[PDB]
Amino acid sequence: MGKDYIYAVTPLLEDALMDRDLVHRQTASAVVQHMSLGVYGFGCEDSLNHLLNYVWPNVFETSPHVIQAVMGALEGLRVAIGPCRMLQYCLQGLFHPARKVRDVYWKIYNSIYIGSQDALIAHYPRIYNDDKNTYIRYELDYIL
Amino acid sequence: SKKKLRRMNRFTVAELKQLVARPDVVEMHDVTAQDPKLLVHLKATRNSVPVPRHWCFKRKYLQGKRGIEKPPFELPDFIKRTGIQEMREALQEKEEQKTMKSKMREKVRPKMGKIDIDYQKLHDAFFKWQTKPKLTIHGDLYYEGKEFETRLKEKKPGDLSDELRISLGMPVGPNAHKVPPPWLIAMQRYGPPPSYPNLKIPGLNSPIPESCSFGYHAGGWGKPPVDETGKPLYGDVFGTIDRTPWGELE
Amino acid sequence: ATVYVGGLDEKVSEPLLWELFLQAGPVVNTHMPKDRVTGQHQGYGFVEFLSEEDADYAIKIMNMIKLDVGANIFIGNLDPEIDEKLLYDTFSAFGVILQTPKIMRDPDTGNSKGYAFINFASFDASDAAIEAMNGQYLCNRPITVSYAFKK
Amino acid sequence: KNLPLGWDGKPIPYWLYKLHGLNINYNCEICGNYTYRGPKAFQRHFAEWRHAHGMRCLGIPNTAHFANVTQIEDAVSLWAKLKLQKASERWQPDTEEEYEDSSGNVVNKKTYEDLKRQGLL
Amino acid sequence: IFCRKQAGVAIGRLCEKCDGKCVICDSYVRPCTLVRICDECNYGSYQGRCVICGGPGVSDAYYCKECTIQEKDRDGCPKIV
Amino acid sequence: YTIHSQLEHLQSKYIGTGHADTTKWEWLVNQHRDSYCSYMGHFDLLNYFAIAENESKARVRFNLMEKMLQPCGPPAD
RNA sequence: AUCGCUUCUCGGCCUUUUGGCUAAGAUCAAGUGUAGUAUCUGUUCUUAUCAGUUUAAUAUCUGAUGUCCUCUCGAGGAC
Ligand SMILES: [Zn+2]
Ligand SMILES: [Zn+2]
Ligand SMILES: [Zn+2]
Repeated sequence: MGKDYIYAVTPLLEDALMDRDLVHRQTASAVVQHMSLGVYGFGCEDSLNHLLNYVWPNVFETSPHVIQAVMGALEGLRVAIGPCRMLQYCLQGLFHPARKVRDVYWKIYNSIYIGSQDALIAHYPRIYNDDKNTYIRYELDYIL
Repeated sequence: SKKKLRRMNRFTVAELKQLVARPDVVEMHDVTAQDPKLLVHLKATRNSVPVPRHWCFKRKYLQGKRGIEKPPFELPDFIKRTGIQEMREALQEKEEQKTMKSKMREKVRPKMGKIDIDYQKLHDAFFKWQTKPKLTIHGDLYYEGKEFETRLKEKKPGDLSDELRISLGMPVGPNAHKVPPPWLIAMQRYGPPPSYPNLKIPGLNSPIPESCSFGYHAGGWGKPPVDETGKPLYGDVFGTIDRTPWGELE
Repeated sequence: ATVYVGGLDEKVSEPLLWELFLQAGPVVNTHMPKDRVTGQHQGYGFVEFLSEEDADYAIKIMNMIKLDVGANIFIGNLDPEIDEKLLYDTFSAFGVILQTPKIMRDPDTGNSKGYAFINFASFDASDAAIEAMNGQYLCNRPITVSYAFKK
Repeated sequence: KNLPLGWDGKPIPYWLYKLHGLNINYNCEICGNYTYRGPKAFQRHFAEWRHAHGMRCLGIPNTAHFANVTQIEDAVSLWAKLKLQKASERWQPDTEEEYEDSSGNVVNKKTYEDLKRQGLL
Repeated sequence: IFCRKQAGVAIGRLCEKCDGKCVICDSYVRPCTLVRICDECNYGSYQGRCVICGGPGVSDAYYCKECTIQEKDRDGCPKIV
Repeated sequence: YTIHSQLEHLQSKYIGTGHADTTKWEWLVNQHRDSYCSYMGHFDLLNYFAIAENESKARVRFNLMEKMLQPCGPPAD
């Protein structure tokens, strides 16, 4: 029965995810986690998308509690919003120059993969084939 | 040094920009990445969402928000309407005036049920006037200072406001059509945009808005800008199915 | 490209400023980088329309848009169809207005016969403004301005 | 000491100068061989004026696609293939939109109207 | 620290201090499914103990309905040994 | 870092995960194998392919499980 | 010198200002475990390349800082 007050509460969480403090963003993230697990399956996915926009920047963080509540928010948000949306958030930073960003994105993508590794089969991008390998999946584009 | 030979593999940003099929993406540090052809194909895929700004920065996430002063959170309308805020303001002022001794006296002899606010006011706010806030669709991460600009990308000319009309000298309301703004005056006088122009001004390069008036006093359309041979400044300054949804609730 | 927003109105917000920039043409920059103390508008701003002729005609258009040692100037053949704030902004392009334009209108009706007087900042300000608008294009009855008489 | 300015116009202290890394200079050929200290400074310059001018006079608009391409031969070959692609994905009715004459054989829009209004079709 | 050596058919139990919370989610509500542990963390002096306190097995460790919605309950004996 | 003992135990636990250095080859080959295991599991994409080519379900799954061995070219170096 | 106005300075009032009494009326005043985050506070950094380590890039780290005469690290020169 959060499908009712999700709208009332969003502009307060976006308010507190635009900084106020570490603990401010740690706590707004916990709230996002539990909203997502409650509203699983009732269509209030536009609101959780909106709040993804604000939670995902905290991904580069260091404090244990803060980054941990962030990761929790992203597992909740993974079941509630689906694994396409989150694989798309996780696409570009898998192969980044840096190593702090490579490592956080591979941490996330690992947890997105463990749970729901089987949806992703229809969510992976199209990755062209160079000379001595084959990389396209022709299985999937047989016409019929 | 082996990292240094791969560093000689560390191609030019022009190397990249010319190789790649979609050159918008290519950025600064892209090249020190172990697999830039991938990285760039990824960053040029559809619908994907780029890394935040602030991994480079030395300042942490919103320590840059540190400086300013900020105004308290603003409730939803349908919750103000039910008039909670005034109850709470009143109780606040009461208990800030009252003194310690009286505080404990009220602890031991409570003012039971000082106030009331009935239900169906609440239950109708939350179940009858609750409404969709403004949400942002997939991708638009919030970064520092983003709210610093309220809204944009209405390059359209017809976009006018009522306070805009008032504090510019033009009319608000049903007369926002029949009111050519003070900028359409010099639109008619010396023109629109030299290399932009894809905007037509109403009453100056467009026809009369509904029931407009030709004349040279305050409140009209004046001379629709035309050549000496009769062709207007541009355009025409004078002027010469079943969309029902299938599954929808009663 | 770069245009001087003169008589830059205080509360006339840079947001609607840029919306008018777009409603005229290439809204690329609307900026009035103000006093480091005040925050309000600083009387002259930079409006960049990334096309030169765009900014030129946008300027010709958004001019006249309605955004004591004798520094008072008499201004006649007066346009009766103006408002207070718009007239003050137009007069103030060459200086401050220490008295908004007092229009010598008849009292029987409330409609003017075509004269006024305006306290500007400087006598050279009244000079320059009355010069650029000597006989020049007023709203309906062309302007005629100079140093004002004393009553 | 070449110490960069602060708001209050003094030297910037040394650990701070090292942080900001002013030592590193970027040869922007588009900007009259202008050369920049400060990396984000360099980057914003790509939309700053001097780069804008550079572009205009190069004969190529200041669209993002070339930002961070600073050498002019690279720029022109880049914008060359870009031009080719824009002309490709344009639908041009002249060469695409095609017309049969009455005689059971086909031409394009252009040639159809050409021989049409020069007195046969 | 986790046992995680894979699951079985032996129920787990709770001391009375630990009475009521889920094993990981640390909830207090709406428990849906029973907990199972491994033989190795099942045997001997570890028969009927508190997966958390180590106290005596009296009440039944359960699984918060969130943990079952996300199937974090399909990994096996989560005993902090 | 005992977390890491457990975490490269997790890498040892779930074939297809990653770490910050993972190569385009391991990534795309793992996704390719998973694609095959699911074309086999789901009883209906099998009909889709069986019918798309003119093969028969034994033929289909035999191809698939042969391909499962080097699906995306030969290895990286 | 006198009159008036203004400016500053100084003196004088400044009781116009310490509710009465007793046994000074009497008496007296007692808390965490763990870590860790953040914030203050205190402090510390021009030196000249180059090689490497390193890093998204910096940085860090490591390592030395043209010969000959000669006069006082410094100087004029054959070079
Ligand atoms: Zn649990
Ligand atoms: Zn065990
Ligand atoms: Zn217990």
